Amino acid sequence: SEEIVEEAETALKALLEEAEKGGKEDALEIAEKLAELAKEALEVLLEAGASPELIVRLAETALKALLAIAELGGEELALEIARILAELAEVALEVLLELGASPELIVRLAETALEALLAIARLGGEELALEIARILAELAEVALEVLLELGASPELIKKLAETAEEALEAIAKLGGEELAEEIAKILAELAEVAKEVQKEL
Repeated sequence: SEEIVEEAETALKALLEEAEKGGKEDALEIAEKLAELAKEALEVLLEAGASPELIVRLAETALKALLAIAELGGEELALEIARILAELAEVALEVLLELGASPELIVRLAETALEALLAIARLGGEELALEIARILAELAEVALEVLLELGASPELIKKLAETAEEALEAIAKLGGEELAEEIAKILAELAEVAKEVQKEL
């Protein structure tokens, strides 16, 4: 279990190095290969009954590596890895659900993935930040549903929902009018999901 994390983390760092050495042309193939390796390692830890902290460490290790590639990479590469980063985080949140992880580890992993998306949008242009906001919103709604299936706590749902609230608000200050208008719709959909999760608890 813990040896699976150590070998997986070695590969994630090994791929990250070859992403930095190579140009941005190969950085996307390495980013996709880094997430597929991390996702496959999460399933091995899933069927092995690993502690949820190992799942979070492995997930965050791959989330940081993906973020590092997006930061080094251009504007087009930023949005691509963001999709990869959220897809990998949604897989990880569902493994933590299957294991019945503590709700605090769910928020921890979700905050980590949401902060990385916020960093990618900040480094990106205006049309960049709109798609990140949709990605960020859909990830936060997934994490709210995971907390709903785990009992959670009214303060944890409020904490995660407001973390996504402040993240989306920071994107509104990032771009012009058409972005600030779409953030309001995005904020409404998010607040609607947190409305139902707080209702059923």
